[PDB]
Amino acid sequence: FVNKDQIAKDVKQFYDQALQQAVVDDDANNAKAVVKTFHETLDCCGSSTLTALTTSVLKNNLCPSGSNIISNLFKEDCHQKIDDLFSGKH
Amino acid sequence: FVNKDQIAKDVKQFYDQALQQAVVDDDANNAKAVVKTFHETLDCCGSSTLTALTTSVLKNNLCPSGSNIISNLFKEDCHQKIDDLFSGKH
Repeated sequence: FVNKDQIAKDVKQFYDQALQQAVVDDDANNAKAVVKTFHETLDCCGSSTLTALTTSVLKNNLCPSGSNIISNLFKEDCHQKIDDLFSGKH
Repeated sequence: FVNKDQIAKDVKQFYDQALQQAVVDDDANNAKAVVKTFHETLDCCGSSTLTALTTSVLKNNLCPSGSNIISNLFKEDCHQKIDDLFSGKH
């Protein structure tokens, strides 16, 4: 068995760490490539509306190839889209 | 540092489980839904492991097309895609 709520938290935490590492002392490319991948796949750019916004302003590269800024204001954030994926509500 | 491998292993299992469930419609429990989402989000259909379960879902229209070569011609499996998500690959 595998717990649905639990595994959403696991993935969510996992993305947080990489976002957190990808935004600071970059040069990683690693946490940066997982962040870009998470962002293109789930169509989001922050653990929250605030961080997505921020991120789009300070580090646009990490956001979906064609996302914008304003959009990040209204479009769901990665944490929502992760829950959506685990409850098959996409 | 929630373990990348370990998380990736759990998401595989979680997908397998939804998989072992969208086959028996009886209270589909969005198991079908969960499957469909993973399939559209990660762009995959089933696993090389689990060939039977795969044949079943594909036949039950849980791996929709809409293109050409992937469009249900050359699948790509969810365990690989999931691995790719957690490694910032594709």
